[PDB]
Amino acid sequence: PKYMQIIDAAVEVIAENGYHQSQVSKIAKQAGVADGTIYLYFKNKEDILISLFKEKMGQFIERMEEDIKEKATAKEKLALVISKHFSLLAGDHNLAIVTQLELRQSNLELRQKINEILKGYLNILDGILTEGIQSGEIKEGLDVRLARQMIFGTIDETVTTWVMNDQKYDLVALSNSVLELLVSGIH
Amino acid sequence: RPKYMQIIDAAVEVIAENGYHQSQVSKIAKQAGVADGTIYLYFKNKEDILISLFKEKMGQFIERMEEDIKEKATAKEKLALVISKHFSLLAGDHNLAIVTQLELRQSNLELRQKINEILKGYLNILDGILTEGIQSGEIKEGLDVRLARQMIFGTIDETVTTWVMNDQKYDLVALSNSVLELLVSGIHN
Ligand SMILES: CCCCCCCCCCCC(=O)SCCNC(=O)CCNC(=O)[C@H](O)C(C)(C)COP(=O)(O)OP(=O)(O)OC[C@H]1O[C@@H](n2cnc3c(N)ncnc32)[C@H](O)[C@@H]1OP(=O)(O)O
Repeated sequence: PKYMQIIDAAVEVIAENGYHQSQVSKIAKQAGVADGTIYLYFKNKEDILISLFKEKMGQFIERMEEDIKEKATAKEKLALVISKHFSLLAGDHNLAIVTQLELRQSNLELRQKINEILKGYLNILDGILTEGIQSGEIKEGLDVRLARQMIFGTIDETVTTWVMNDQKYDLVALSNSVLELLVSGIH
Repeated sequence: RPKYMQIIDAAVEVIAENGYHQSQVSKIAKQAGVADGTIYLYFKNKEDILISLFKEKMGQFIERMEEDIKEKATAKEKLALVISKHFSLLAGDHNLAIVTQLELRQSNLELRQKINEILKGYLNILDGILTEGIQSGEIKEGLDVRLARQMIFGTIDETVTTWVMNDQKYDLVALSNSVLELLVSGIHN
Protein backbone atom coordinates (compact mmCIF):
# COMPACT_ATOMS: atom_id res chain seq x y z
CA PRO A 1 0.00 0.00 0.00
CA LYS A 2 1.02 3.61 0.68
CA TYR A 3 1.97 2.10 4.04
CA MET A 4 4.93 0.40 2.31
CA GLN A 5 5.64 3.58 0.34
CA ILE A 6 6.30 5.58 3.53
CA ILE A 7 8.18 2.63 5.08
CA ASP A 8 10.43 2.65 1.97
CA ALA A 9 10.90 6.43 2.17
CA ALA A 10 11.66 6.08 5.88
CA VAL A 11 14.49 3.64 5.08
CA GLU A 12 16.04 6.29 2.79
CA VAL A 13 15.67 9.27 5.18
CA ILE A 14 16.84 7.47 8.34
CA ALA A 15 19.89 6.08 6.50
CA GLU A 16 20.87 9.56 5.28
CA ASN A 17 21.35 11.33 8.66
CA GLY A 18 20.51 8.71 11.28
CA TYR A 19 17.19 8.18 13.04
CA HIS A 20 17.57 10.97 15.62
CA GLN A 21 18.39 13.59 12.94
CA SER A 22 15.75 12.30 10.48
CA GLN A 23 12.56 14.35 10.18
CA VAL A 24 8.96 13.24 9.59
CA SER A 25 8.72 16.19 7.16
CA LYS A 26 11.40 14.79 4.84
CA ILE A 27 9.93 11.25 5.06
CA ALA A 28 6.64 12.56 3.60
CA LYS A 29 8.65 14.29 0.85
CA GLN A 30 10.58 11.18 -0.25
CA ALA A 31 7.31 9.23 -0.05
CA GLY A 32 5.62 11.78 -2.33
CA VAL A 33 2.92 12.30 0.29
CA ALA A 34 1.65 15.04 2.65
CA ASP A 35 2.37 15.14 6.42
CA GLY A 36 -1.19 14.22 7.47
CA THR A 37 -1.16 10.91 5.58
CA ILE A 38 1.83 9.81 7.67
CA TYR A 39 -0.32 10.19 10.77
CA LEU A 40 -3.06 8.12 9.11
CA TYR A 41 -0.84 5.02 9.25
CA PHE A 42 1.62 5.87 12.02
CA LYS A 43 1.39 7.23 15.57
CA ASN A 44 4.74 9.05 15.50
CA LYS A 45 8.40 8.96 14.41
CA GLU A 46 9.07 6.07 16.79
CA ASP A 47 6.21 3.96 15.34
CA ILE A 48 7.73 4.39 11.86
CA LEU A 49 11.08 2.97 12.99
CA ILE A 50 9.49 0.02 14.81
CA SER A 51 7.25 -0.68 11.77
CA LEU A 52 10.31 -0.43 9.53
CA PHE A 53 12.02 -3.19 11.52
CA LYS A 54 8.83 -5.25 11.83
CA GLU A 55 8.33 -5.08 8.07
CA LYS A 56 11.92 -5.42 6.84
CA MET A 57 13.54 -7.66 9.46
CA GLY A 58 10.30 -9.25 10.69
CA GLN A 59 9.40 -10.52 7.21
CA PHE A 60 12.98 -11.76 6.76
CA ILE A 61 12.72 -13.75 10.01
CA GLU A 62 9.39 -15.33 8.95
CA ARG A 63 10.82 -16.38 5.57
CA MET A 64 13.79 -17.98 7.34
CA GLU A 65 11.43 -19.83 9.72
CA GLU A 66 9.97 -21.58 6.67
CA ASP A 67 13.01 -21.93 4.38
CA ILE A 68 15.38 -23.62 6.88
CA LYS A 69 12.98 -26.61 7.19
CA GLU A 70 14.08 -27.69 3.69
CA LYS A 71 17.67 -28.16 4.90
CA ALA A 72 18.83 -31.37 6.57
CA THR A 73 21.75 -30.35 8.74
CA ALA A 74 22.23 -27.49 11.24
CA LYS A 75 25.24 -26.39 9.14
CA GLU A 76 23.07 -26.02 6.02
CA LYS A 77 20.28 -24.25 7.93
CA LEU A 78 22.87 -21.77 9.23
CA ALA A 79 24.34 -21.51 5.70
CA LEU A 80 20.96 -20.26 4.43
CA VAL A 81 20.27 -17.81 7.29
CA ILE A 82 23.66 -16.08 6.78
CA SER A 83 23.47 -16.12 3.00
CA LYS A 84 19.91 -14.76 2.94
CA HIS A 85 20.71 -12.12 5.59
CA PHE A 86 23.68 -10.89 3.57
CA SER A 87 21.57 -10.86 0.35
CA LEU A 88 18.75 -8.86 1.91
CA LEU A 89 21.19 -6.17 3.02
CA ALA A 90 23.38 -6.18 -0.13
CA GLY A 91 20.28 -5.47 -2.23
CA ASP A 92 19.61 -2.15 -0.49
CA HIS A 93 22.33 0.33 0.59
CA ASN A 94 19.98 2.22 2.91
CA LEU A 95 18.49 -0.88 4.53
CA ALA A 96 21.99 -2.07 5.47
CA ILE A 97 22.69 1.25 7.19
CA VAL A 98 19.40 1.36 9.13
CA THR A 99 19.34 -2.29 10.32
CA GLN A 100 22.94 -2.08 11.54
CA LEU A 101 23.12 1.42 13.02
CA GLU A 102 19.60 1.59 14.52
CA LEU A 103 19.33 -1.94 15.95
CA ARG A 104 20.57 -0.90 19.39
CA GLN A 105 18.45 1.98 20.68
CA SER A 106 19.18 4.12 23.74
CA ASN A 107 15.52 4.72 24.63
CA LEU A 108 14.32 1.76 26.69
CA GLU A 109 10.83 1.14 25.28
CA LEU A 110 11.98 1.69 21.69
CA ARG A 111 14.86 -0.72 22.44
CA GLN A 112 12.38 -3.23 23.90
CA LYS A 113 10.19 -3.13 20.77
CA ILE A 114 13.12 -3.69 18.40
CA ASN A 115 14.64 -6.41 20.62
CA GLU A 116 11.23 -8.12 20.60
CA ILE A 117 11.33 -8.25 16.78
CA LEU A 118 14.94 -9.51 16.78
CA LYS A 119 14.03 -12.21 19.34
CA GLY A 120 12.38 -14.14 16.47
CA TYR A 121 15.82 -14.20 14.79
CA LEU A 122 17.53 -15.35 18.01
CA ASN A 123 14.76 -17.95 18.43
CA ILE A 124 15.68 -19.43 15.02
CA LEU A 125 19.33 -19.65 16.03
CA ASP A 126 18.52 -21.35 19.35
CA GLY A 127 16.30 -23.81 17.46
CA ILE A 128 19.03 -24.68 14.95
CA LEU A 129 21.54 -25.20 17.76
CA THR A 130 19.18 -27.37 19.85
CA GLU A 131 18.24 -29.62 16.91
CA GLY A 132 21.93 -29.87 15.99
CA ILE A 133 22.91 -31.14 19.45
CA GLN A 134 20.08 -33.69 19.54
CA SER A 135 21.25 -35.17 16.20
CA GLY A 136 24.94 -35.09 17.18
CA GLU A 137 26.10 -32.52 14.65
CA ILE A 138 26.70 -29.86 17.30
CA LYS A 139 28.95 -30.10 20.37
CA GLU A 140 27.13 -31.85 23.22
CA GLY A 141 27.22 -29.57 26.25
CA LEU A 142 27.14 -26.41 24.13
CA ASP A 143 25.72 -23.37 25.92
CA VAL A 144 22.98 -22.57 23.41
CA ARG A 145 22.52 -18.96 24.60
CA LEU A 146 26.27 -18.31 24.28
CA ALA A 147 26.56 -19.92 20.85
CA ARG A 148 23.59 -17.91 19.56
CA GLN A 149 25.31 -14.77 20.86
CA MET A 150 28.45 -15.76 18.93
CA ILE A 151 26.57 -16.58 15.72
CA PHE A 152 24.42 -13.43 15.79
CA GLY A 153 27.34 -11.28 16.99
CA THR A 154 29.55 -12.56 14.17
CA ILE A 155 26.91 -12.04 11.47
CA ASP A 156 26.10 -8.57 12.79
CA GLU A 157 29.72 -7.41 13.04
CA THR A 158 30.50 -8.72 9.55
CA VAL A 159 27.67 -6.61 8.17
CA THR A 160 28.65 -3.64 10.36
CA THR A 161 32.29 -3.69 9.19
CA TRP A 162 31.06 -3.77 5.58
CA VAL A 163 28.73 -0.79 6.25
CA MET A 164 31.67 1.10 7.85
CA ASN A 165 33.59 0.43 4.64
CA ASP A 166 30.75 2.03 2.65
CA GLN A 167 29.65 -1.43 1.45
CA LYS A 168 32.47 -1.34 -1.13
CA TYR A 169 33.14 -5.11 -1.15
CA ASP A 170 30.99 -8.19 -1.91
CA LEU A 171 29.19 -9.10 1.33
CA VAL A 172 27.35 -12.14 -0.09
CA ALA A 173 30.58 -13.81 -1.27
CA LEU A 174 31.68 -13.91 2.41
CA SER A 175 28.78 -16.04 3.74
CA ASN A 176 30.44 -19.47 3.38
CA SER A 177 33.68 -18.28 4.96
CA VAL A 178 31.61 -16.86 7.84
CA LEU A 179 29.81 -20.21 8.18
CA GLU A 180 33.10 -22.15 8.35
CA LEU A 181 34.56 -19.85 11.00
CA LEU A 182 31.44 -20.34 13.15
CA VAL A 183 31.43 -24.11 12.62
CA SER A 184 35.14 -24.92 13.09
CA GLY A 185 36.54 -21.91 14.97
CA ILE A 186 40.08 -20.57 14.58
CA HIS A 187 42.23 -23.55 15.69
CA ARG B 1 45.30 16.19 33.04
CA PRO B 2 43.06 16.10 36.18
CA LYS B 3 40.18 18.37 35.06
CA TYR B 4 40.19 16.69 31.65
CA MET B 5 39.70 13.26 33.29
CA GLN B 6 37.04 14.53 35.71
CA ILE B 7 35.07 15.74 32.68
CA ILE B 8 35.49 12.35 30.96
CA ASP B 9 34.23 10.60 34.13
CA ALA B 10 31.26 12.95 34.52
CA ALA B 11 30.40 12.47 30.83
CA VAL B 12 30.38 8.65 31.21
CA GLU B 13 27.98 9.09 34.14
CA VAL B 14 25.64 11.61 32.44
CA ILE B 15 25.64 9.92 29.01
CA ALA B 16 24.88 6.52 30.57
CA GLU B 17 22.15 7.99 32.78
CA ASN B 18 20.38 10.19 30.23
CA GLY B 19 21.42 8.93 26.80
CA TYR B 20 23.86 10.73 24.51
CA HIS B 21 21.26 12.85 22.70
CA GLN B 22 19.49 13.84 25.90
CA SER B 23 22.92 14.56 27.42
CA GLN B 24 24.00 18.19 27.22
CA VAL B 25 27.27 20.03 27.93
CA SER B 26 25.72 22.02 30.81
CA LYS B 27 24.57 18.84 32.63
CA ILE B 28 28.02 17.23 32.19
CA ALA B 29 29.54 20.45 33.56
CA LYS B 30 27.19 20.35 36.58
CA GLN B 31 28.07 16.68 37.12
CA ALA B 32 31.82 17.47 36.92
CA GLY B 33 31.33 20.47 39.23
CA VAL B 34 32.88 22.93 36.76
CA ALA B 35 31.54 25.93 34.80
CA ASP B 36 30.26 25.44 31.23
CA GLY B 37 33.21 27.44 29.88
CA THR B 38 35.60 24.92 31.49
CA ILE B 39 34.23 22.11 29.29
CA TYR B 40 34.93 24.06 26.10
CA LEU B 41 38.44 24.86 27.32
CA TYR B 42 39.09 21.13 26.77
CA PHE B 43 36.56 20.04 24.09
CA LYS B 44 35.06 21.28 20.78
CA ASN B 45 31.49 20.16 21.60
CA LYS B 46 29.40 17.24 22.95
CA GLU B 47 30.43 15.16 19.94
CA ASP B 48 34.10 15.76 20.83
CA ILE B 49 33.47 14.71 24.43
CA LEU B 50 32.03 11.35 23.26
CA ILE B 51 34.93 10.70 20.82
CA SER B 52 37.59 11.71 23.37
CA LEU B 53 35.86 9.60 26.02
CA PHE B 54 36.26 6.57 23.77
CA LYS B 55 39.81 7.50 22.69
CA GLU B 56 40.80 7.89 26.35
CA LYS B 57 39.24 4.68 27.68
CA MET B 58 40.41 2.54 24.73
CA GLY B 59 43.95 3.87 25.29
CA GLN B 60 44.00 2.74 28.92
CA PHE B 61 42.28 -0.57 28.09
CA ILE B 62 44.96 -1.47 25.53
CA GLU B 63 47.91 -0.36 27.71
CA ARG B 64 46.89 -2.89 30.38
CA MET B 65 46.14 -5.69 27.92
CA GLU B 66 49.07 -5.07 25.52
CA GLU B 67 51.71 -5.44 28.24
CA ASP B 68 49.81 -8.45 29.61
CA ILE B 69 49.43 -10.52 26.42
CA LYS B 70 53.18 -10.32 25.69
CA GLU B 71 53.87 -12.92 28.40
CA LYS B 72 51.36 -15.39 26.92
CA ALA B 73 52.73 -17.69 24.22
CA THR B 74 49.91 -19.10 22.07
CA ALA B 75 47.18 -17.21 20.17
CA LYS B 76 44.61 -19.07 22.31
CA GLU B 77 46.21 -17.83 25.54
CA LYS B 78 46.42 -14.26 24.21
CA LEU B 79 42.76 -14.34 23.20
CA ALA B 80 41.83 -15.77 26.61
CA LEU B 81 43.28 -12.66 28.23
CA VAL B 82 41.74 -10.32 25.61
CA ILE B 83 38.24 -11.66 26.41
CA SER B 84 38.55 -11.66 30.21
CA LYS B 85 40.05 -8.12 30.26
CA HIS B 86 37.36 -6.88 27.87
CA PHE B 87 34.65 -8.46 30.05
CA SER B 88 36.38 -7.30 33.30
CA LEU B 89 36.64 -3.63 32.30
CA LEU B 90 32.98 -3.36 31.37
CA ALA B 91 31.71 -5.43 34.31
CA GLY B 92 33.70 -3.17 36.67
CA ASP B 93 31.99 -0.04 35.32
CA HIS B 94 28.20 -0.28 34.92
CA ASN B 95 27.94 3.10 33.16
CA LEU B 96 30.91 2.67 30.83
CA ALA B 97 29.21 -0.56 29.66
CA ILE B 98 26.03 1.34 28.78
CA VAL B 99 28.15 3.87 26.86
CA THR B 100 30.16 1.29 24.87
CA GLN B 101 27.14 -0.91 24.07
CA LEU B 102 24.48 1.76 23.45
CA GLU B 103 25.46 5.42 23.67
CA LEU B 104 28.54 5.19 21.43
CA ARG B 105 26.38 3.34 18.87
CA GLN B 106 25.48 6.55 17.03
CA SER B 107 23.77 6.23 13.67
CA ASN B 108 25.17 9.44 12.22
CA LEU B 109 27.39 7.50 9.81
CA GLU B 110 29.98 10.32 9.77
CA LEU B 111 30.42 10.45 13.57
CA ARG B 112 30.47 6.65 13.62
CA GLN B 113 33.49 6.76 11.25
CA LYS B 114 35.50 8.76 13.83
CA ILE B 115 34.55 6.31 16.61
CA ASN B 116 35.43 3.20 14.60
CA GLU B 117 38.84 4.68 13.75
CA ILE B 118 39.62 4.50 17.52
CA LEU B 119 38.43 0.87 17.59
CA LYS B 120 41.10 0.10 14.93
CA GLY B 121 43.88 0.02 17.55
CA TYR B 122 42.08 -2.79 19.36
CA LEU B 123 41.14 -4.72 16.18
CA ASN B 124 44.77 -4.50 15.13
CA ILE B 125 45.75 -6.43 18.28
CA LEU B 126 43.32 -9.21 17.29
CA ASP B 127 44.87 -9.24 13.79
CA GLY B 128 48.39 -9.54 15.23
CA ILE B 129 47.32 -12.38 17.49
CA LEU B 130 45.93 -14.24 14.45
CA THR B 131 48.98 -13.62 12.21
CA GLU B 132 51.40 -14.73 14.93
CA GLY B 133 49.22 -17.85 15.28
CA ILE B 134 49.26 -18.38 11.52
CA GLN B 135 53.06 -18.14 11.42
CA SER B 136 53.62 -20.57 14.30
CA GLY B 137 51.23 -23.12 12.77
CA GLU B 138 48.73 -22.71 15.61
CA ILE B 139 45.89 -21.31 13.46
CA LYS B 140 43.68 -23.26 11.03
CA GLU B 141 44.96 -23.01 7.44
CA GLY B 142 42.52 -21.21 5.11
CA LEU B 143 41.44 -18.69 7.76
CA ASP B 144 40.76 -15.10 6.70
CA VAL B 145 42.27 -12.70 9.26
CA ARG B 146 39.80 -9.85 8.68
CA LEU B 147 36.76 -12.16 8.99
CA ALA B 148 38.10 -14.05 12.03
CA ARG B 149 38.77 -10.71 13.75
CA GLN B 150 35.18 -9.68 12.98
CA MET B 151 34.05 -12.99 14.47
CA ILE B 152 36.16 -12.52 17.63
CA PHE B 153 35.10 -8.89 18.22
CA GLY B 154 31.48 -9.41 17.19
CA THR B 155 31.23 -12.40 19.53
CA ILE B 156 32.79 -10.66 22.55
CA ASP B 157 30.73 -7.53 21.77
CA GLU B 158 27.39 -9.36 21.38
CA THR B 159 27.99 -11.18 24.67
CA VAL B 160 28.47 -7.80 26.41
CA THR B 161 25.40 -6.36 24.65
CA THR B 162 23.12 -9.26 25.67
CA TRP B 163 24.43 -8.81 29.23
CA VAL B 164 23.66 -5.06 29.09
CA MET B 165 20.18 -5.81 27.70
CA ASN B 166 19.62 -7.98 30.78
CA ASP B 167 20.60 -5.12 33.13
CA GLN B 168 24.08 -6.57 33.73
CA LYS B 169 22.58 -8.88 36.34
CA TYR B 170 24.72 -11.95 35.68
CA ASP B 171 28.47 -12.66 35.97
CA LEU B 172 29.81 -11.68 32.53
CA VAL B 173 33.48 -12.31 33.44
CA ALA B 174 32.74 -15.97 34.34
CA LEU B 175 31.70 -16.61 30.71
CA SER B 176 35.20 -15.68 29.42
CA ASN B 177 36.54 -19.18 28.99
CA SER B 178 33.40 -20.57 27.37
CA VAL B 179 33.33 -17.72 24.83
CA LEU B 180 37.03 -18.37 24.14
CA GLU B 181 36.39 -22.11 23.58
CA LEU B 182 33.49 -21.35 21.19
CA LEU B 183 35.73 -19.02 19.18
CA VAL B 184 38.61 -21.52 19.17
CA SER B 185 36.70 -24.73 18.37
CA GLY B 186 33.48 -23.49 16.72
CA ILE B 187 30.04 -25.03 17.27
CA HIS B 188 30.71 -28.43 15.62
CA ASN B 189 30.97 -31.68 17.59
C1 LIG C 1 36.98 1.25 25.99
C2 LIG C 1 36.48 -0.17 26.14
C3 LIG C 1 37.07 -1.11 25.09
C4 LIG C 1 36.11 -2.25 24.78
C5 LIG C 1 35.77 -2.38 23.29
C6 LIG C 1 35.08 -1.14 22.71
C7 LIG C 1 33.65 -1.41 22.27
C8 LIG C 1 32.90 -0.09 22.07
C9 LIG C 1 32.75 0.25 20.59
C10 LIG C 1 31.43 0.97 20.29
C11 LIG C 1 31.38 1.44 18.84
C12 LIG C 1 30.74 0.37 17.97
O1 LIG C 1 29.68 0.60 17.42
S1 LIG C 1 31.51 -1.10 17.78
C13 LIG C 1 30.24 -2.25 17.35
C14 LIG C 1 30.01 -2.34 15.85
N1 LIG C 1 31.23 -2.52 15.07
C15 LIG C 1 31.87 -1.49 14.50
O2 LIG C 1 31.44 -0.35 14.48
C16 LIG C 1 33.22 -1.81 13.88
C17 LIG C 1 33.08 -2.12 12.40
N2 LIG C 1 34.33 -1.94 11.68
C18 LIG C 1 34.78 -0.72 11.41
O3 LIG C 1 34.33 0.28 11.92
C19 LIG C 1 35.90 -0.60 10.42
O4 LIG C 1 36.34 -1.90 10.02
C20 LIG C 1 37.07 0.10 11.11
C21 LIG C 1 37.07 1.58 10.76
C22 LIG C 1 36.91 -0.07 12.61
C23 LIG C 1 38.36 -0.56 10.64
O5 LIG C 1 38.71 -0.02 9.37
P1 LIG C 1 40.08 -0.45 8.65
O6 LIG C 1 41.21 -0.04 9.55
O7 LIG C 1 40.03 0.04 7.22
O8 LIG C 1 40.00 -2.05 8.63
P2 LIG C 1 38.95 -2.80 7.69
O9 LIG C 1 37.57 -2.36 8.10
O10 LIG C 1 39.31 -4.26 7.64
O11 LIG C 1 39.24 -2.16 6.25
C24 LIG C 1 40.42 -2.49 5.51
C25 LIG C 1 40.03 -2.80 4.07
O12 LIG C 1 39.62 -4.16 3.98
C26 LIG C 1 38.27 -4.26 3.52
N3 LIG C 1 37.57 -5.31 4.31
C27 LIG C 1 37.20 -5.21 5.60
N4 LIG C 1 36.60 -6.36 6.01
C28 LIG C 1 36.59 -7.22 4.98
C29 LIG C 1 36.11 -8.60 4.74
N5 LIG C 1 35.50 -9.28 5.74
N6 LIG C 1 36.30 -9.13 3.51
C30 LIG C 1 36.90 -8.44 2.52
N7 LIG C 1 37.36 -7.18 2.67
C31 LIG C 1 37.24 -6.52 3.85
C32 LIG C 1 37.68 -2.87 3.74
O13 LIG C 1 36.77 -2.53 2.70
C33 LIG C 1 38.86 -1.94 3.64
O14 LIG C 1 38.96 -1.57 2.27
P3 LIG C 1 39.97 -0.43 1.75
O15 LIG C 1 39.08 0.69 1.28
O16 LIG C 1 40.76 -0.10 2.99
O17 LIG C 1 40.73 -1.10 0.63
